[PDB]
Amino acid sequence: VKVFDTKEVQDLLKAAANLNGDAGNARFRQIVHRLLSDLFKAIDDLDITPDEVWAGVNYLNKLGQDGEAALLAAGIGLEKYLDIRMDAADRAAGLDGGTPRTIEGPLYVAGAPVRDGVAKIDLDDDADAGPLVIRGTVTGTDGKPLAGALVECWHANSKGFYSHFDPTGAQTAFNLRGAVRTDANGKYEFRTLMPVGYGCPPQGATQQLLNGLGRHGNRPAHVHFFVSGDGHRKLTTQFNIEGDPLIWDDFAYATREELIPHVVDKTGGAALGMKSDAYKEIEFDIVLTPLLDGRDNQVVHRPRASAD
Amino acid sequence: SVKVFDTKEVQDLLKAAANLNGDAGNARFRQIVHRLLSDLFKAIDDLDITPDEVWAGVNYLNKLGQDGEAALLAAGIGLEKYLDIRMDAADRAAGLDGGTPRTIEGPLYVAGAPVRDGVAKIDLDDDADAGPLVIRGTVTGTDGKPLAGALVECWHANSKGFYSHFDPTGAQTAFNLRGAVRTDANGKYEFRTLMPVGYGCPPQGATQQLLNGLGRHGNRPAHVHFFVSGDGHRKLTTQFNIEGDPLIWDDFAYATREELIPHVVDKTGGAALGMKSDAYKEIEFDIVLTPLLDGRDNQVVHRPRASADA
Ligand SMILES: O=C1CC(Cl)=C(Cl)C[C@H]1O
Ligand SMILES: O=C1CC(Cl)=C(Cl)C[C@H]1O
Ligand SMILES: [Ca+2]
Ligand SMILES: [Ca+2]
Ligand SMILES: [Ca+2]
Ligand SMILES: [Ca+2]
Ligand SMILES: [Ca+2]
Ligand SMILES: [Ca+2]
Ligand SMILES: [Fe+3]
Ligand SMILES: [Fe+3]
Repeated sequence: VKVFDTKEVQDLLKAAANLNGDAGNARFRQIVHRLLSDLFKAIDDLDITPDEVWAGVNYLNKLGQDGEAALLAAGIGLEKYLDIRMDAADRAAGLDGGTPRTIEGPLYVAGAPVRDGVAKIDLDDDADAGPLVIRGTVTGTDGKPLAGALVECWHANSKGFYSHFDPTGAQTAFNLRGAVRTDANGKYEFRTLMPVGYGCPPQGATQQLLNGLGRHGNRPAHVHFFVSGDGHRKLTTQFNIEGDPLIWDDFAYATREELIPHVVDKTGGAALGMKSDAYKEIEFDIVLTPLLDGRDNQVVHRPRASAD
Repeated sequence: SVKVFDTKEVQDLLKAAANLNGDAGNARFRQIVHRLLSDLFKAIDDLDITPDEVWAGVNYLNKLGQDGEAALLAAGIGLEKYLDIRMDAADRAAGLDGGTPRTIEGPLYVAGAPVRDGVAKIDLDDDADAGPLVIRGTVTGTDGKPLAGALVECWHANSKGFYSHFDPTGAQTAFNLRGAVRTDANGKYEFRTLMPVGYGCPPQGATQQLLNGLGRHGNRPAHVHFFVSGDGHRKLTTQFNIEGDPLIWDDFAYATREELIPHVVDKTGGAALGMKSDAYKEIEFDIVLTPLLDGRDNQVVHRPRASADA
């Protein structure tokens, strides 16, 4: 049967969204009416059964009980889609030359201590991860180095786990998480260990949905960044570790070809405080976009974990 | 505002995310996911929904599930009623619209209540503020003949608006105000209970947070829930509302039906029936069940339901 176009259904949608209500949050009512209307039409069009609907309702309970709604947002492409719309806006405005954005993901932790120029961020021993230096120069789109810019990174350990989100046991606070203010020449450096990519929690709601679609829930090895500086927009980006077999099969659709730097083998590690003489080095330079009339039209406010 | 939805990049992303071009799998599930995601992406594009707005919605979904309230929200934004509208329309088209009208189940059924023959007393806990109530009727098929041994199940709230197994102020006795009766040889059932009071959504929970955002209340009028089943017939999900409740036509779950507001009668003689006062109220609520078409019930609903041991 098809009922969506009937007066009874359209009146129910108007009442459920309180479109005819006293002055209120008009924007919220507009969004709720649109999403509810679309859901009702999809149920009608695809003949979605009550059993199927209640299975979707039950899934929403599990999704939130697991705390995984933002992980699902990445896994079904919604987080990438937000980047697509931001990129389209920048393109229409004539912007080029900045380091490409990519997704934040759900695992930022606020409050990491800020160091000048260089930070050692591996606080916990990890025998299976080799030492890694990440270094680079931050500039603006005019090519000039940005001094005092804030470069933040976070990444996983050799088991694919992040501090504050490790199910096998608590890591030291801010393990593999750090913030550096660039030096006078725009330079930043992190001394860390090499990340390994991971999968979604195997019994969690995100992987349950992915299993139902026939999809894996894995990401290639990567390092996250936030980069900010006076006169410039905040950049959310990442880089992928070259050579990872999942680099073009990320379940969160986040890989970009300009964000895959070369990995160089180096010696002299002990004088840098690394745990072995031989280590890997990645040079990741970063270009920030200036503000427009003092405004950052793309910084994102969302719930984020914190720690002391 | 940009418009990207109808670009190859976005359509390719939707196909990958729902795995449309994947190896053999659950095509139906992939079809539903692709449709829901596509509509969501189009709505974000059409209404210029900002990342901050999207992450607030994602955060709400986390709170909804953490509260265990997705089924309460399904009732509150009309989705549960909408499923009834579609079932009613299918019944009308098939000629299976001759029985007592359906209405929503709601999320508070509990399996395992004790069953009695003919008559059941289901108020196990005292409730000084609720007066005694007899609910009785006859179960027939659409041809009018009584159905013997049909199962009539009842559940409802106490005077504070709380159900057993879902009372936040303290545990009720298992299956307080929950019972089942097997009809007698002439189709009769009777419940002896206490009068329910209507209630509201948990005030701090996700459902009321969203309703507050819309400017709506989260209250229901007083009512009694029923399942009725019997061999050879479809399972009926229905309710009745208590006459005179001011919320009767302003139910936050849109479940009231004019056919399901029975006359309440004042009676005396309660003590002889095991009621706590001489005066009591009686509601007659007859049930007409539809015979199975082709031996199968194609409107019965399987959903997660609580259960308990008596
Ligand atoms: O750190 C990460 C963990 C998860 Cl689940 C996503 Cl979705 C992104 C990735 O960067
Ligand atoms: O028992 C009830 C409680 C809630 Cl929340 C709904 Cl939605 C329906 C009503 O029958
Ligand atoms: Ca340029
Ligand atoms: Ca240490
Ligand atoms: Ca450990
Ligand atoms: Ca549409
Ligand atoms: Ca008693
Ligand atoms: Ca007794
Ligand atoms: Fe990550
Ligand atoms: Fe109820």
